[PDB]
Amino acid sequence: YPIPANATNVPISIPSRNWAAFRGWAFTRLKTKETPSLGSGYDPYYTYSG
Amino acid sequence: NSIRYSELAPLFDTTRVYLVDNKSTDVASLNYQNDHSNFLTTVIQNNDYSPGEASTQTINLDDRSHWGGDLKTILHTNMPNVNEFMFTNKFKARVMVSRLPTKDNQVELKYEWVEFTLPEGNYSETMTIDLMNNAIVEHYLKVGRQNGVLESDIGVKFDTRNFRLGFDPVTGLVMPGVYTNEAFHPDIILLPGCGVDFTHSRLSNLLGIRKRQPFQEGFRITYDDLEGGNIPALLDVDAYQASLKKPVIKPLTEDSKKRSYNLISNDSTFTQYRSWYLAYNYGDPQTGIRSWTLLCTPDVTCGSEQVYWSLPDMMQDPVTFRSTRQISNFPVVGAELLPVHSKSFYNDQAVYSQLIRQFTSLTHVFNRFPENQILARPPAPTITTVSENVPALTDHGTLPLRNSIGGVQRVTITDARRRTCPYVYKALGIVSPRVLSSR
Amino acid sequence: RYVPFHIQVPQKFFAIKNLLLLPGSYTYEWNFRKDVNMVLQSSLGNDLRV
Amino acid sequence: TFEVDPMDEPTLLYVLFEVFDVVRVHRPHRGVIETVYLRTPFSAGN
Amino acid sequence: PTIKEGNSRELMGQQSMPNRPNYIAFRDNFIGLMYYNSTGNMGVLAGQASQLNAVVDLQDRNTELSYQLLLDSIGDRTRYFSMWNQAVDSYDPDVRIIEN
Repeated sequence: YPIPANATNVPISIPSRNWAAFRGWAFTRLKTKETPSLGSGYDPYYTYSG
Repeated sequence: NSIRYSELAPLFDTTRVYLVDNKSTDVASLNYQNDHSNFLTTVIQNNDYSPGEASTQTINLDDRSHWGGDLKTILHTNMPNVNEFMFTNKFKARVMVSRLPTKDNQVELKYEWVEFTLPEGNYSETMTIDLMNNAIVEHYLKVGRQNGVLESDIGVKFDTRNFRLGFDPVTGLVMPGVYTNEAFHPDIILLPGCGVDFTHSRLSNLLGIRKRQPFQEGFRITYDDLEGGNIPALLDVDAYQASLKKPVIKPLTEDSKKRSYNLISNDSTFTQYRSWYLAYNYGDPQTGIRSWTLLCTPDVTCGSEQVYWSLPDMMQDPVTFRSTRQISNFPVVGAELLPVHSKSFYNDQAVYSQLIRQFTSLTHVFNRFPENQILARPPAPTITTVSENVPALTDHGTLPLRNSIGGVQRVTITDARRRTCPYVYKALGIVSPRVLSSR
Repeated sequence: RYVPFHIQVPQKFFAIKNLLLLPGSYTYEWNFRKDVNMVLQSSLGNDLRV
Repeated sequence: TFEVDPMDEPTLLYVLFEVFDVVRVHRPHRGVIETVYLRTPFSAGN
Repeated sequence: PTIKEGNSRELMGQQSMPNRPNYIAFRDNFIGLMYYNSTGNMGVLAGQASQLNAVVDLQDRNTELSYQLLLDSIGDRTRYFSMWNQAVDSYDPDVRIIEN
């Protein structure tokens, strides 16, 4: 989920779900500038290489 | 002896095993490299979690049983009449390119083969054959004007107007006027240095010329096999039944258009034009036309060529099939019909083409030869080829299924050739299994 | 720039890793991400494909 | 109810939920594989 | 100093700034070479009899992050090897944190 400029407060909302097990949580940050929502080779969005 | 699904309630008998498309529409990593042809729909429509994420999940036929079912195909692979991916947009044929004074007085016979490109998108019979004439108008000017040939021995010319309903059997040629111009079979003009190659392009089942055996590759009607009775001509379009000479002897050196008309200078009946229709049913068939080629009612697309659709993960192999899963050789589950159902209408916007259809679009690109009266705008039959695209309902046979279905079921479109089809939006498979016998 | 060089290249899925295959008859199918931008790193952050 | 230090560039806050996805490599016949996967804390399994 | 490109006296204050250092080869331990979490064309393992697959990936899944996090236990990922870039992208503690 994207977080842009001048919007520092973004939560997650998911409907009723039947999940059974759970080990815990781990979150960190990724940039849209240095990678897109990838699932293929050919993507014109990727203009960086860092 | 029920089914299995993720953390919900099973049912009793006659339950489902899905191939739904909606969950495959939003995901960025199921279909992003390949098209709808061999994409990855989840077996799963899990409404009790985040949409399109239960990918490792599969609706399972129990380890207890070995069931059997059917496949649903609602296909929308709409292939147009003229495109790069179907055999109508290229043909390799002999055009006259080069003519220049080299030695004393004699003209050298020189020949080359160069590409042809046509506008793609049209469907009509008064437009498919019409823009194959454009291939000529485009060639003999770029290479063949400064270094080559005149508007006389025009090769690779695609016609439709008939020739042997002009031959009035009295002296030889047409006595008062010109060739016939109504509803007849489409055929091709070939001249001293010309020959249209069909099987090189696989243009047999479309234009007008077909094979008895669409198996051999190497087409031959290159002004070699076409022989019997040559193409009628005009003797003197200006003198029969007007002034009295019986002008059957003095023919077509001095008339309406002087391009050294292919009816030889002071001849009786023989014209240099060697075409397809002239000796099929009219004359002697042995080595000529009927033996290797045939006359047929035209179809817009290739017809009904057998397509090899599958949802293979679920049916291990129905009766006689070996498995290799990527996009080279998908295991077949039967023969289906691709949505290219031929439509033919009766109208007369094609018969009347010599006056209206030539002038409607104001350009010199559609046609460049107006009234030479052998090589011009094609006038199609009363019953024309109309490319109509409609989602048609057709399905496979019957076979038993797998023990485990596997995490992802792959919806397959194996079209005309064993590869991807570019133009798709629909790809489904509503499946219902049923009980037979235990293991 | 121009290099003739060869190496054995990876396969990293959990399912495939420490598996001892039984004898018989099998099939093994793969693909590659072809875009130059994503496959190779940059030490300043400058594009290759672009 | 997430809160981060002031944002400047468009960035995706990558959050992992600890899910559980395991296989089992079946071989009833020599050459034939029976496949079954399961991501449980994500409505997936069997 | 000045625009003149052919010949000029006024290129006396013209100096030399070297280009920014940057090197391009394989991403650490062969990462990003093949697709991981990309099932347009999947890493399918089938059989001459077997119809089934071995890859069932999604955008909500990690496979790129796996081969470094689990491999953290089997030695420190710094040791010198040429095939896989077994020494992993690591900043200088002297450079990022300034020792002024």
